[PDB]
Amino acid sequence: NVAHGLAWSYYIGYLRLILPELQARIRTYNQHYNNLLRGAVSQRLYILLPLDCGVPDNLSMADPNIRFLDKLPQQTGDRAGIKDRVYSNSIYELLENGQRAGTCVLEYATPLQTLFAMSQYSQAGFSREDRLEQAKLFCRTLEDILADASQNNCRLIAYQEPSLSQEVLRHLRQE
Amino acid sequence: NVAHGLAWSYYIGYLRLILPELQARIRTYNQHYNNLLRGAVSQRLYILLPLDCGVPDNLSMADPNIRFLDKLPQQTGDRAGIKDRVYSNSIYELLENGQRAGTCVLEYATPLQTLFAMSQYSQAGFSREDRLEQAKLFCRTLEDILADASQNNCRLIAYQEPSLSQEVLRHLRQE
Ligand SMILES: Nc1ncnc2c1ncn2[C@@H]1O[C@@H]2COP(=O)(O)O[C@@H]3[C@H](F)[C@@H](COP(=O)(O)O[C@H]2[C@H]1F)C[C@H]3n1cnc2c(=O)[nH]cnc21
Repeated sequence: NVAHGLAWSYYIGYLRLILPELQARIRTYNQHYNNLLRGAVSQRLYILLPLDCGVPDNLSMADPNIRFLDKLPQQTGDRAGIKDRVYSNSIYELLENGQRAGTCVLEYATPLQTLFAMSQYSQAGFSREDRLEQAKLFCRTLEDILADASQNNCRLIAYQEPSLSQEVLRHLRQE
Repeated sequence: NVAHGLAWSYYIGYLRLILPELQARIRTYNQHYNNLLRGAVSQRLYILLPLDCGVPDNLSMADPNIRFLDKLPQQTGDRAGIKDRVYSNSIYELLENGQRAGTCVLEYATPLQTLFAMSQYSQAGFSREDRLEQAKLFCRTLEDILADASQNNCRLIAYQEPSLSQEVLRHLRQE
């Protein structure tokens, strides 16, 4: 349904174009930019997928143990008539007991914001109960696309709320 | 169907966020940046909608009478966890008889590229004959959204090929 189009839009528009050349940007930050004494940013992009489609624009305000650190070197590309459309990513540190536990490239999945707004607009004909299924369908289709296509550059983090920093840390430790 | 989700994604993700503050950027270029002797960039964003979903990334190569001139001051905003996600636009001149006939902010509609790629991917389950209807449906839904919501900042340019520069000029002269 709606999520299926959004999922393919996510892969074709964003993931297919920045994942193949994301590792080099992380290398460039770690070697040439990252502080000489602060470890290394992980090699994988971690994507948050709140199934309730609550996607705040500020990750740091969504968890005090998460806070912005730096940005990777931005990726530019001529896209659909725009000269040097800029694809940017933000590096975040994760705090356990007040000490930096992990640093990675972390962001939410924007199409989930699109689903949430459509449920809020009268003309979209989208319901709140419809949204929760589309949120799940969006992740499934995204998983199917990434299964058979770059690889090992993207880890999906889905969660439903009855610590987000502990949730993300939990994924970093597994690899 | 698929286009309906893409159309609302286009409005919620891009148009709702740059159209309200596009006029000021055009003012800033025209006054502080644009060459003292080259006229004024038009106040409206013109969006190309090729119904065949052929969207080249280089506008200039799609018509020799169209060629890149400059970029507007980029718009930045914290979006879905990304700090200072950059929304950029490119200014183009239109050539009639080899003399500059018009200058405006021109770009293609990216979701049409997404539709085209889905028709090319086996897992998307999207057909070429399906695409042509979805391309038309995408424009209709986009027209419906813009009808009852900013306003007079965006002109849609749809066309089917049996001069793109003459086609765009035709729209500038009407206002
Ligand atoms: N700056 C801009 N210039 C020109 N057009 C733009 C811009 N911004 C948005 N649009 C248009 O608006 C819709 C909705 O996009 P939204 O933001 O909802 O998310 C999009 C979609 F899910 C899909 C892109 O597919 P596309 O067909 O391009 O659709 C877009 C496009 F038509 C992936 C995702 N995505 C794209 N880029 C980034 C990024 O840098 N970070 C994080 N996610 C990103």
